[PDB]
Amino acid sequence: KPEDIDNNQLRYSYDNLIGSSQLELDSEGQIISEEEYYPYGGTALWAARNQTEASYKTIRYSGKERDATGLYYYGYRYYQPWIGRWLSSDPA
Repeated sequence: KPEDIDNNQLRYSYDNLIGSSQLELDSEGQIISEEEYYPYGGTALWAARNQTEASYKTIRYSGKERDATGLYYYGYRYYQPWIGRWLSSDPA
């Protein structure tokens, strides 16, 4: 467990129109992190009250998790936010 993070902490997520976790509030409604994105998925803004606490935000843009490779997982394909294109073709 981290040193300055209470156990079984609560992270409330408040999202945009497409479902991107812009903010994060504490159990007492305190600002935890702030984030805005480039329209095509890129990350244009990233801020938080502490570094270690911020590194646990897995879901960010469109309700998807950014992996350590920088790609976004969607279930059926992976999305490259920089060039604004999918990693592969449509299975359907």
